[PDB]
Amino acid sequence: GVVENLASEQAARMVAMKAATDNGGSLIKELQLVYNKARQASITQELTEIVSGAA
Amino acid sequence: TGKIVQVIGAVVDVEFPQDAVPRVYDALEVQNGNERLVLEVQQQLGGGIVRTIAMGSSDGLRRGLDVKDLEHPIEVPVGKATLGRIMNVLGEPVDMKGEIGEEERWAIHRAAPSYEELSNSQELLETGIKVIDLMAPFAKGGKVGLFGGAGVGKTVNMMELIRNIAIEHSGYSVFAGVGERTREGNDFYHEMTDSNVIDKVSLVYGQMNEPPGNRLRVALTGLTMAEKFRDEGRDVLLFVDNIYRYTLAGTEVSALLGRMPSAVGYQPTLAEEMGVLQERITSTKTGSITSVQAVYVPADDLTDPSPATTFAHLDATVVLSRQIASLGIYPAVDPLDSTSRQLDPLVVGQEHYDTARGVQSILQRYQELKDIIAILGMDELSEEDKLVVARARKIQRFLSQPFFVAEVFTGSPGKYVSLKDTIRGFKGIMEGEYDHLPEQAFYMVGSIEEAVEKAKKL
Amino acid sequence: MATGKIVQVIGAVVDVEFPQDAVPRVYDALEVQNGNERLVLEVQQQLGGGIVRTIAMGSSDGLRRGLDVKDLEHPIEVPVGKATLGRIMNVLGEPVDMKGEIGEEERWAIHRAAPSYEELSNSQELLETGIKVIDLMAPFAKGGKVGLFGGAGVGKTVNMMELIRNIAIEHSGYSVFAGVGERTREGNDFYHEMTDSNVIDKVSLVYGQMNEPPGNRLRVALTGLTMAEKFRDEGRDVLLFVDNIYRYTLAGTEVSALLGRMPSAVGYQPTLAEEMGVLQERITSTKTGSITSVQAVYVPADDLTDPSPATTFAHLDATVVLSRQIASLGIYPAVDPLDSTSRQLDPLVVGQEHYDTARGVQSILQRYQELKDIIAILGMDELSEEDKLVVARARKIQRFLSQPFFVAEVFTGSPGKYVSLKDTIRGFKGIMEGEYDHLPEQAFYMVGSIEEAVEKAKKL
Ligand SMILES: Nc1ncnc2c1ncn2[C@@H]1O[C@H](COP(=O)(O)OP(=O)(O)O)[C@@H](O)[C@H]1O
Ligand SMILES: Nc1ncnc2c1ncn2[C@@H]1O[C@H](COP(=O)(O)OP(=O)(O)O)[C@@H](O)[C@H]1O
Ligand SMILES: [Mg+2]
Ligand SMILES: [Mg+2]
Repeated sequence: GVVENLASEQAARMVAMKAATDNGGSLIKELQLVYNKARQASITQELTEIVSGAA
Repeated sequence: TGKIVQVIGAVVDVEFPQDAVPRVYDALEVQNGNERLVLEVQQQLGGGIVRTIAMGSSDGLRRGLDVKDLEHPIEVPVGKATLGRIMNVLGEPVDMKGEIGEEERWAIHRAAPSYEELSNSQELLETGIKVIDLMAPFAKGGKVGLFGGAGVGKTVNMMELIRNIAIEHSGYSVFAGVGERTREGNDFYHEMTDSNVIDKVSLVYGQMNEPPGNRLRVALTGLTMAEKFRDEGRDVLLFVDNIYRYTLAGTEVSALLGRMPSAVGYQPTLAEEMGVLQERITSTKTGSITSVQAVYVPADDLTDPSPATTFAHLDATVVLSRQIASLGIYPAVDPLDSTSRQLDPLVVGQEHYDTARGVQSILQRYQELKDIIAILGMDELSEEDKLVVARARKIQRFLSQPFFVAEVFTGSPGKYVSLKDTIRGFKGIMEGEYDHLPEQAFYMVGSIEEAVEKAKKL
Repeated sequence: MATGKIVQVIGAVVDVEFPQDAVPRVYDALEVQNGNERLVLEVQQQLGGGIVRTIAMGSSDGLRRGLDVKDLEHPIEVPVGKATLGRIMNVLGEPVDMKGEIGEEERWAIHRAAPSYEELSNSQELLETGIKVIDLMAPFAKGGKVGLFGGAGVGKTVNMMELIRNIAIEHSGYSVFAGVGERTREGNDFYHEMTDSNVIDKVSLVYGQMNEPPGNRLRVALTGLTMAEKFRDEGRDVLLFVDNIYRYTLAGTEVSALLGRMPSAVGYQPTLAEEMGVLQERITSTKTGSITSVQAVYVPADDLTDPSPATTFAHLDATVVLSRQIASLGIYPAVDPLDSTSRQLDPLVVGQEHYDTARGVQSILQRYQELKDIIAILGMDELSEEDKLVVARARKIQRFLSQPFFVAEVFTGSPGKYVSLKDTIRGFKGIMEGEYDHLPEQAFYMVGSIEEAVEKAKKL
């Protein structure tokens, strides 16, 4: 019984970590959309401050 | 006696003799063809020129037209005669009934009441809404503001507050529509007229179709009537439909007035233009104004300069979020951002305060776990963090409520939940006396007995 | 006679018009009587005909249009030489210590050209500072530059106080301290600490305090550099302390914004890297003498990437990074041994003994960082019999890098210590090689030299 439970622990941790890797992968794709939006907003704000400050 | 010399969009430049130049905020007049256009001067440029904003459509204005200098500011009817009638920013009647029989007219630009005259009140105001008067109770004679993005519930919530506070309240009321839909103004006018409360409400409407000057000054036109009712010794309700449009209309005109842009293209005078209005909407020793203001936040950005500068002017701030509405949880109030000046052990008693802070602590602890749950799944939580999470979700459900003004949407009948009846339900959920019920037993119910009764049907 | 007149005053910026023969040159210094009090202006630009735009080196309030202005025909020039030791001076070289007139014999202009690449000499004489961790992990030569990096409250200013004291007392070297954007409380603490420790008569102090216009805070670094260069030309080895580069860059940003120049990467002036190169390139070891430099540099928001620290790095020869986490555990100096670095830490210059000791220490600590989390999850009794020894020796090495300073005695009352490099290497090598496995850890804390650890263990 102990040994079957050990093999089952391993076979369960395997699938748990597979799911966790897929969740991390699906979370990168949202963080990167947020990041690109922030990058664009920063370029726009800086360049507008410069141009519309001059003259 | 003056000539137009420029017309840029909504702002008009007029030239007067050197000895006759109008004062700031005086109102001029032009015959725009088969029309009469009122201009309100904003700046005295040099050399007899004066720069003005048109209170109407600017199209069709030639250069060189002749403008007449009315020697007084914009002045609106005010008092008891203006009650149950719809008015322009200029105080003209907009419903098809006759003239307003007003006795007296007031200029819409006024100084705020002195620091000496103010008053403070601890008297709590009760509303039928669980989340509002648990997390952010507000008091008679104080300011409330509903913050939200586009389409999250800050108009439905205001109509529910109207229903729950304004019908059961004896004094007069004032509703200023500032840059919002005309459909909603007509709907509200007919609801009031069909329930025979219209004879206690005064309506000013400067909706989104109108040009910038109307949206810019309509809020002051409404405050002037609220102030007249206040000074008569009464106590008043003032509902503002969207105060953000009042600063947006200023942003639209600022650059044409020749002023350098500030942080995100906003006028440089944003905080002053906002304070000079919100400092005169207050209660005083002679009478009190209770006000609810919807406050649009652009692009859901709560740090945009306009909401950020508005936060400081309110007693109770209710913050609505899209990520809660998308779960179907209405009203979509965010209880980790709603707050009130009135939430003190001295004001609401120890039990209310303690339950509110317990709810906040559980919901924040649940926010802290949302990333580990996202990566590693829920089975990796300690045996008691799972309990925290289950109670947090039950509380999230239980803050939902059906509204009498949302039957048109969900069909379910509205519910009115008394405060005594809600702090008990939340004490119960937190202490653990309702773990047996499923989560969906709490969704869209009134008192807690309705939840235990709903569990019987799943 | 006075030959110019003010025509504008907008904040700190003053415009003066001269007849088109007498237009002052750029960086010339003007003078005007702002009431009962004199005020000097530094020319920044010649624009248009006759008119000249200037930055006021003082309070701009009280200026009228049409005041007479007299143009000194030389840049801002300051007293230099032995006469300035032990005095405090502002950017204009006036005494602000109330001990009266300076007694100068000579004055130099603060604007001058950097030494040619032809005149430099490479030298590898390592400075010996007396601080264990800085000597071991971040050695720096004469004529080099050292940057103390960190947030607020980590210890840059007291580390510089200690370096000043050690160099002045153990080596009798002259020093110059340029308080760019100084906090007056810290300037008074520094003055009283240096006079109490009896080093003041070998340090000359220049203060541009925070409550002063931008031009003062910008030109104070050049005043200090000019005094250091006067000492160098005498054939000495001076050491120049700049109390914050970050405030030099902010003063430059302010000055550039006032003059209306078009801004750059994060609101920084367009000329950032050129101001930094004008400053940093006068600090060098010529064939006649040497200027070494230690420079505190605040990193705002820990990012190491905004243009100010990003542009300073190109010039430094060694970097000491201070962390508040280490400081909160109480082990001052709070230097991080794994991130601090030096271009001079290679065997050809420090010798295989020093290089080996430094890399050994880094290796032990880098391994202890591995072991920390196994100790956390599995407990220490599961470690190997070799790993438990690595843990004990890493903890002892980590204690032994702390040291009590002579200038920190006011904070803790414990007396300070000076530790040579020979004793530093001997102690760290002994620790790493097990010669002290019999002492308890706390025998190494705030101890000083290694013999004092055995003297302390007996007391425990
Ligand atoms: N209490 C509620 N119950 C059900 N649906 C609601 C409730 N409050 C708002 N909604 C939904 O949110 C939509 C947004 O409407 P509204 O509140 O007018 O947004 P806005 O605040 O921008 O006016 C409503 O039309 C309705 O669909
Ligand atoms: N070696 C030290 N011994 C005792 N206290 C110290 C030491 N280093 C720093 N401190 C404490 O840190 C505080 C500020 O250090 P300071 O060097 O001024 O920080 P910063 O680098 O931000 O200027 C001082 O008040 C002092 O009490
Ligand atoms: Mg709306
Ligand atoms: Mg400092």
